[PDB]
Amino acid sequence: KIHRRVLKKNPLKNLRIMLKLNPYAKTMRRNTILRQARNHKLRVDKAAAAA
Amino acid sequence: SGRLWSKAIFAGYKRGLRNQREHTALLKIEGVYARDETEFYLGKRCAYVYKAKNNTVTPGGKPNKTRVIWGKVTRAHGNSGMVRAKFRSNLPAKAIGHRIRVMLYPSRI
Amino acid sequence: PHCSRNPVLVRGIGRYSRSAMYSRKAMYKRKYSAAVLATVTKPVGGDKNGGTRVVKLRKMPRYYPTEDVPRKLLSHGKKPFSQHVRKLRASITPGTILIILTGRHRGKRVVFLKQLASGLLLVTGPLVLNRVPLRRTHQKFVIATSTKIDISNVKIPKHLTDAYFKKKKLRKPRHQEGEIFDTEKEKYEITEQRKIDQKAVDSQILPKIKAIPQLQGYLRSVFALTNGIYPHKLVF
Amino acid sequence: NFAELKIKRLRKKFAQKMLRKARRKLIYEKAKHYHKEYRQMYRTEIRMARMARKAGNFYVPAEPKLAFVIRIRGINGVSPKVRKVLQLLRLRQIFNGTFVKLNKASINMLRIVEPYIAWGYPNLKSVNELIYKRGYGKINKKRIALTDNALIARSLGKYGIICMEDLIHEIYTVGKRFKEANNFLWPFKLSSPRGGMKKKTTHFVEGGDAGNREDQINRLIRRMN
Amino acid sequence: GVDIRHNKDRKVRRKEPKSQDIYLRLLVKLYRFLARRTNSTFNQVVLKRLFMSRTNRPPLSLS
Amino acid sequence: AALRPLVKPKIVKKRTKKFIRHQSDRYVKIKRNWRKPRGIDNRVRRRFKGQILMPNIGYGSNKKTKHMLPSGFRKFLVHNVKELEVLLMCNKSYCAEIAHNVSSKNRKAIVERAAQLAIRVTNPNARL
Amino acid sequence: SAHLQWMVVRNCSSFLIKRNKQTYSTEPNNLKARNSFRYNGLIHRKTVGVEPAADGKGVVVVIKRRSGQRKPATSYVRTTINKNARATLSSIRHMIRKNKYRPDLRMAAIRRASAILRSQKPVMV
RNA sequence: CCGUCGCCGGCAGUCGAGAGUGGACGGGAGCGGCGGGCCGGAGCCCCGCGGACGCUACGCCGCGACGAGUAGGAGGGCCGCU
RNA sequence: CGGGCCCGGGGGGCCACGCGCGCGUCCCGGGACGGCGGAGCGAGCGCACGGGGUCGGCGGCGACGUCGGCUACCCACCCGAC
Ligand SMILES: [Mg+2]
Ligand SMILES: [Mg+2]
Ligand SMILES: [Mg+2]
Ligand SMILES: [Mg+2]
Ligand SMILES: [Mg+2]
Ligand SMILES: [Mg+2]
Repeated sequence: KIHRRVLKKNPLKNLRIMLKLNPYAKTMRRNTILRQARNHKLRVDKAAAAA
Repeated sequence: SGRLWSKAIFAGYKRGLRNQREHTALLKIEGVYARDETEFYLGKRCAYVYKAKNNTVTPGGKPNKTRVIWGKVTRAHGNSGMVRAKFRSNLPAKAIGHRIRVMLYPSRI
Repeated sequence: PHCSRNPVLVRGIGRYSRSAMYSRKAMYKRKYSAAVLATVTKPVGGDKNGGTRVVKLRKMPRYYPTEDVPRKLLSHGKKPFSQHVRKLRASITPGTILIILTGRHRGKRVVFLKQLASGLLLVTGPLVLNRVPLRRTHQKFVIATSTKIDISNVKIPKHLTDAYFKKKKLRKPRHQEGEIFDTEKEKYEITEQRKIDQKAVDSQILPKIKAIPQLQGYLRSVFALTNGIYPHKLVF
Repeated sequence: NFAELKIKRLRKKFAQKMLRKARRKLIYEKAKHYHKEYRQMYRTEIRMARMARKAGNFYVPAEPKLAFVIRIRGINGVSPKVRKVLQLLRLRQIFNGTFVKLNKASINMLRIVEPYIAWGYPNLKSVNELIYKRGYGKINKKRIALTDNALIARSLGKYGIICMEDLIHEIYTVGKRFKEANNFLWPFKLSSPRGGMKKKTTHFVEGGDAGNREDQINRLIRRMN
Repeated sequence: GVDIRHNKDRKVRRKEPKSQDIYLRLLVKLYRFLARRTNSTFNQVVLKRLFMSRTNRPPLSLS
Repeated sequence: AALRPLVKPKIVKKRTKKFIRHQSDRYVKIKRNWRKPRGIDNRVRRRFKGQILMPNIGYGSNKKTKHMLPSGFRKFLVHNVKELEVLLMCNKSYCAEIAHNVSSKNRKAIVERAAQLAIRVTNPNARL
Repeated sequence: SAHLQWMVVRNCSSFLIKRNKQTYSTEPNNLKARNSFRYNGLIHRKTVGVEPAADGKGVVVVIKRRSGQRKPATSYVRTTINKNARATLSSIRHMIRKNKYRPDLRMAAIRRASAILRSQKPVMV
């Protein structure tokens, strides 16, 4: 079987290359996307109260 | 009717002091003299239109004797206007200080 | 068949996690334990040609070439052009005025209709204003201005696919040597179907151009650069 | 004969899938554990500093122990004692970072190379981004891109490092098998620093680059890899 | 540029017999196959001794 | 209508000019074909800027387009008809070439044999 | 032996043509005409060759006997197939695949025999 | 992309039937999942008779690092002359 | 917003938690937790940030004037060059 050269892809930019090396990176990512949308919705409630 | 391209000067090639790299040209577009003012032009098609002796074919007409070398504006060069441009074949040095058209094709507006 | 039951946060990441989606699918109770034609027979042409013929379709080739080319590896992307996702520039909403930059109708001011399936923009100039008929035009050869006409409550006919506007071909059935010059088919003629779809759309776009003042003369002029204006300083 | 040889073939492909999903769950939970352990470390430095400011006292942190050296000066006209030290750090070419373990043996030979290297104390983001973007391995003296965890696990696996996340924890929390993990990495190949060097030939604390900029080396790594 | 030395890169070593003896070249093909497809290090010793010069391969007496 | 090669890659030459010998312009006694400049002060040998380039191994062409004619084929030189049939099974990657010595009577027979044997001939108009 | 004879005729042979960066070979029972150990019509205990017929109709399939390896007057048995193009190929395919007679020269015998029939078709201008 | 060096790298498995991180049996005792009338068990390919290329083994294929040079050394020359 | 798989006992979020019997430990007959026990494989669809590019996308032009190709052909300019 010929093993040719695998093109090195950037896991810092390519998501499924990151998940092949770190499967936990998906769980951090869904926790930080949801946490940033929960804090952002919580700061447009402070702005929509003092107005 | 109307001009419909923006007029630019071929200044020179991308160069050091004692070396020049003829594959990249340097253009001065009239009207823009700051690097923040040049983001409009960064993908735009550009042409060097000139005339020669023999007739060549014209796409969309009878054989003229105008010929075109096509290029693209790729990046900015410096702090005052001055984009640099990559042409399909390198510009002849006869063109230095003549007109290069900048075209408004591919648009982002 | 149900929907996906797992909304997307961003592309390639679902919202609900792995064990959370075990229980939204009720997989705790929904689990499972364990478990041509190539030849035909074709009848006799007898008598005493006895027995039917077994004949295969897909016969074996009469001529192999001298050499062949090895087949490719596999790619995991790389869809055909019919399956590309179409993008539309955010400046362009249905009803905007476009400045055509490229064709025979350079400089014209046309009004943007529906976007077609292959990404091309179905545009009309009102033919009574600037002689651009219902055409396609390309997205990146077009400047979107900021002027808008409400094309809501305007009925575009649904037989206006990409196949409606695609050019026609004839040449060249049964002709092998060039002596007989043929001055036919290089003239394009407007069909009656093409000519009344224009009238169906101009009939209901024009009352909204005559609504706002002096948009007509704007849509009759052509765009140009003069000794003043530079396009990075213009506002479109 | 023939039907029994499918069923022995389909059951050995079944054990390999069960073994594969067990190993994916191990490296998942090892990385969830390391995420907790980095919060343990990062929050503790804040709490130890706050409880000293309450009592009117000072908290001196631990003297750091992971450094990241970078050769900044090229290979022309280098004195021989300096030239031998740079090839013990595996800095054979310009812009060729590596991790070193700080102790008195390694600090006194980083002082020999003061004007050739720039170094300091990297943080967790810098050791993540160098391993993922630019980490290659020395696998029977070849330089192999770390595109899969089986490359790490076939070499460092007898030390407990079986995925790229374990390797990052072994470098950053300078563990008992730091030596084998660091030597597994082919030394890094960084580009030219984007935005300039600000006078390469002189020391950092007098306006240049050489020597120990201490945690500002992280600001250099971002614009260099 | 890198700071390495190149004078010992090419390591001097036989990798075929220098003779054109066709019976010797023919059992080099046998033992080169046996050295590849086998874990035996006997065949890897016998292969390289077939490569050697006559003076690196002396006569063994019967006694 | 000509015979087509098997595949036709884009042939990229790393250099299209020849390597002329240093100072072959200044003399008739110096021919243009290359000799390596062995001389203690030679500015070609020492590779100054703006001088004649010296041939080296980095200019070597991609070795799947090497010796390829500009129409996809590779050249094989033939003398008579019976050594034309070694190209019978090299049909779509090698083309025959009748050598210069072959007379007018005999290179008729090479041309029509190769036409009925699907072999492209590079000079099939040579005594006509 | 086929290997021992090959070490003689590998570089020194009257059938061997070495011209510009390529080598050919002109011995009779050689498919592909390449100088190779697998394709060599003289050294193996069993060979296959295909040639055009006496006149320009058909192909002559010649195979090699088991028995008389040192008897060149009777070592080869020659068969003329003059079928259509499709069934002369399934004939050569059966002479190699069904007898297991040297079944590595199989498709090289089909590429040659198909190309030797296309040579016999009447040329059109 | 070209070359060199290294991997004492790979390819004689042209094995479309080759297939093993051990296999067989052969009785002693048993399970599940199969055919229920609680009794019982091998498919040796084929409706297709068929399935690219290769391996001048001094060949072919892969992977990684590397490339200044006088004097001088050494190799290759399908460079040339009689 | 310390640690103890956020020790444990009682009274909205998250989980890469999810067969039964049989033993184990623990907790309050009941549980929870097991890395423990002698017994064979789920199947089919899709989608893809996944072992290096494709289109199942398109247009124009053409024999006595144009198309492409050319270098030890000539000339021109820029840069380099004793
Ligand atoms: Mg004009
Ligand atoms: Mg210096
Ligand atoms: Mg050297
Ligand atoms: Mg000197
Ligand atoms: Mg050298
Ligand atoms: Mg010398």
